[PDB]
Amino acid sequence: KMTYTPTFMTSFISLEDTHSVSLNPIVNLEENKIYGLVSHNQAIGIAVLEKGRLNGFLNAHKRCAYSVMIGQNQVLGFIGTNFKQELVVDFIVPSAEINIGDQVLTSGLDGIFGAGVFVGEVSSIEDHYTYKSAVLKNAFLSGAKLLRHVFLSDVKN
Amino acid sequence: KMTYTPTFMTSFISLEDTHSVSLNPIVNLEENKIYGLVSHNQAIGIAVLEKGRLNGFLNAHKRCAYSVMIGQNQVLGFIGTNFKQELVVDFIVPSAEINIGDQVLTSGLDGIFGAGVFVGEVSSIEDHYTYKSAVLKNAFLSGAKLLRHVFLSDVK
Amino acid sequence: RNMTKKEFLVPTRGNITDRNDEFLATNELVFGVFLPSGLKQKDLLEKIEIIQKFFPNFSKETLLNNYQKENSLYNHNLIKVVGFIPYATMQPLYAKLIQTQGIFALPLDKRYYPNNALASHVLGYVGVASLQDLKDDEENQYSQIVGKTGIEKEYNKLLQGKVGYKIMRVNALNQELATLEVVLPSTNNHLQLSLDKRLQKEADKLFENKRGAILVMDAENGELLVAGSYPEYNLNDFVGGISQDKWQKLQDDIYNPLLNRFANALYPPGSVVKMGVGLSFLENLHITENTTIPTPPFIEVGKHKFRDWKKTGHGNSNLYKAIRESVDVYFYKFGLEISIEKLSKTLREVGFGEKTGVDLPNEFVGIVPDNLWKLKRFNQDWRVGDTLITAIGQGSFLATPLQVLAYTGLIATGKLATPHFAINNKQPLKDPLNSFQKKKLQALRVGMYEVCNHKDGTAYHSTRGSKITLACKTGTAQVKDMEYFHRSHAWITAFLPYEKPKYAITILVEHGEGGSKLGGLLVKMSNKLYELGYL
Repeated sequence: KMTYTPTFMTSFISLEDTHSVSLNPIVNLEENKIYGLVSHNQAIGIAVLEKGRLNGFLNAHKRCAYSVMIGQNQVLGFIGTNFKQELVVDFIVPSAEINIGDQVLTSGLDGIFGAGVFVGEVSSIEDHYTYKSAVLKNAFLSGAKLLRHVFLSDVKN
Repeated sequence: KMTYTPTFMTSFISLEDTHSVSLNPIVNLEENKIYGLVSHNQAIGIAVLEKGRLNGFLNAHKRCAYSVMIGQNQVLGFIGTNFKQELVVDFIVPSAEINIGDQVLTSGLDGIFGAGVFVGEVSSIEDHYTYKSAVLKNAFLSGAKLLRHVFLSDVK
Repeated sequence: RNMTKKEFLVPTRGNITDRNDEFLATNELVFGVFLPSGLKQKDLLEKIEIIQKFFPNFSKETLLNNYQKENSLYNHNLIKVVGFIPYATMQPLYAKLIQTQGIFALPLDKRYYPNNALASHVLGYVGVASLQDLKDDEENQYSQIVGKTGIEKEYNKLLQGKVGYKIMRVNALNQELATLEVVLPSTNNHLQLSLDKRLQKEADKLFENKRGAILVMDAENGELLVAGSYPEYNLNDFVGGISQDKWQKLQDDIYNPLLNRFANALYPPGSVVKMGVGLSFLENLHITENTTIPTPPFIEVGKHKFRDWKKTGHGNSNLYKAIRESVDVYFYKFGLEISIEKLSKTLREVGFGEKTGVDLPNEFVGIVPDNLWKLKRFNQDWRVGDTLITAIGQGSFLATPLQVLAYTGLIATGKLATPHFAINNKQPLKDPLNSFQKKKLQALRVGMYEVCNHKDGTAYHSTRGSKITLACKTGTAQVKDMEYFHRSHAWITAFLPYEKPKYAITILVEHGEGGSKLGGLLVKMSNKLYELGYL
C-alpha cells in the first residue's frame, strides 16, 4: 500500500543549485523518512522533512538516491550521479544483460517509490569490473515543466 | 497567485555604476523578501525592502539573480553575470540541448517572478564540463535612464 | 605543476567453469559500510550509533572491535565497519546511508560456490591473504583474496588476473582532471575444467553413505570428468573466514573431510597391480601368458606359508586365469624366480613410483617397495617374503587412486595419460613402454575382460546390468562379523568400452570389505556415461 499526495515548490533552496527545492509543508509526515517525488508519471527525486522544512533533492543532487530496475529481467541498481551531473544507475552485477534503450523503472524495494514508475533509458554502460554502471537519457534533470504538478510518494512503512 | 504593483526609480544608489537604484516605497511589503522587477513586459532585475528602503538590483548587479528557463524544453538555469559583465544564464546541466536564438523566460519557480516573462535570447554558449552557461542578447542592460513605469512582482 | 593521483584497477576474480560451461565457482556482488580512517573517538562513537540503527543485529561494541582490526581496504583512506551485506539487505538502507555525510557504502566481491560441496576437493577455496601469502606473490595485495586449496590455489595467478592502474591530474579539491596514464587490467581470467557436473552428482550419489574416492578419465588425453573424495565439504563455509563452530565440525569429524583421497591419501593397491606384475614376469623370465602351473590353496617356502585368498585354491591356472580369478599363488610362485629390482622397475614404469602430474598442489608419490628402500627406512634385509607379498600389492606398497587410474589407462590404451582438470592444459601422452611390453598388453586386457565377463571372474555376479562391455580388475587391501574400522578397503579399476577403450574409471571405498562388492557402483557410472552419450 502507498499514497500519492500533491505538493509544490515555493523556491529553490540555493540560487546556485537547480537540484534542491523548498516544498510546501504537508500534514503529518515523518521526519527523516525519505519520500519519492513524481511529476509527469516520472521519478524526479526525493524529499525529506528535517527540522520542520520539507526539502526536495532532485535527480543528480548529492543526496538523491533510490532503487531502480532495468529492462524485462528487472536488473537492479541504485540511482546516483557523476561529475557531469548525468543521472546514473550504479552497482549493477557484471553478468547482467543490458541494452542501450532499455527502460529504467523504480524497483519499489526501497520504501521510497512503488514499483514501475518511469525513470529513464540506458544510453551507455561503464565497466568497473566488480560491477557496472548505466548512464541514463530521457530522465528528468533540468526541465521546468516537471517541477509543477508534483506528487509525494508515501510507501507505508 | 501573483501581483504587479507599480513604482518608479528615484535615483541611483552607487556613484560607481548604473546597476543599483532606489525605488519609491510601496505600502505593506515584507522585508527581505526578494521581488521581481518588470518594465516593458521584460525582467530588468530584482527588488528588496531593507531597513525601510526599497532597493532595486538590476540585471548586471552582483546581487541580482533569479530563475529562468530556456527554449521549448524549458531548460533551467539562473541569471548571473561574468568577467566581461555580460548578462548570463548560469548553472545549466552540460547534457541539456539549448541553441543560439532560444527564448529565455522567467521560470516562475523561484517565488520572485511568475512564469513566462521575457528575459532575452541565447547568443552564445560556453561549455565548462561540469556545467554550461549561456550569454544573452536582447536582454535589459542596466543603463543610464531612470525608468518611470516599473512594476514590482509579488508572488504569494 | 600541481600534483597527481593514482588509482588501481583491480579485476574481478575469474569464474571457474564445468566442461559444458556450468558455474562451479563465481563471485557475488555484496556491500560494505565504511568509515574514514583517523577519526576522533567522540565522533567515531556517534557514527557507530548511527550504524547500529541500520544493523540492529550487531552490538554497539562488536563494531568498535571491527574498526581497529586486521581487515581494511586497498585504499589510502577507508576502513570497513560492516562487511558482507547482501544486496537485498542494502535495498532499504542504501538511500538512508547516503543522507549522512561521512558514511560510505561500497560494492565488494564475495566468492561463491553454487554447488556447495560438489567437487570441493577439486575446486578448493579462497581466503584472506596471509602475511606470508603477500610475501609469496607481491601482487596478492590489491585484492587480499588468494586461493588456499586445490584449483583456486593451483591456478591463482590466472584466476586473479593482473592489476592495471590509472594516474590522473587533480586540483586542490582533489577532483579528477586529465587522465595522464592508463594501463588496463587483464580481462579473460576465467577457467574451464573438464569435469561434467552431472557425472559428479552421480559420483556423489554413489558414495552417499561411503568414504573413499572415484575417478573417471578420458584415457586418450587425461581429462578428468569425475574426481570425488568422500566426505567432501562445503566450500562456502570458508569464504568469510571459517567459524570456530564449523572448523571443529570438520576437524573432529572422524571420517576426515579435509582429506583429498584421490591425490593426498595412500592405500595398499592390492590385487590391482597384478597385470603390472604379470607384465614383468613375461618380460624378465622365460615364460608366456599361457604358461600354466598348479595353484593350490597355499604354498610353503621355508619357515612360513603364503596363503591364497580363498581356502579352496584354484587348480591349474595361467596368466589369463590368475588375473581373472584374482589368484595369489601364480604370483607367489613366479615371484620366487624374479628379482625385486626388475619387478619394481616394471611397476614403477607403469606409474606407481611417481606423481601422475595432476594439476593440483602436493600430489603424493607412492612407495614401490624394493631392496634399497627397505634398507633406507627400516635398515632390514630384503627377504624373499617381501618380494612375494609385494607381488600381490601389499606390505610396504602404497598408491594413490590417481596412480591406479593412470595405470589402468596405460593398460587399455598402450600410452600413459597425465590426468588433469584444466581443459586448456594440453598434456601430451607419454610412451614409457617398449615394443615387447605393448604386445603383451592385449593379453592383460583379455584377462581384465574376463574378470567382468567370464563366469569364473571375480567380478561377474556384480557387474551385470551394464549397457556397454566392461574390462576390470578388483582389489582388497588389509588395514560380516567384522566391525567397521577393521574392515579391508576395496578397489576396482576398469576401462571401457572393451572393444575400443576410451575411458578409465577407478573406485575406492574405505572399509569396502572386498573389491568385487564394488561392481554395482562401476556399472552405475558406466551407464551414466552411456545415458549421456559419451559412448
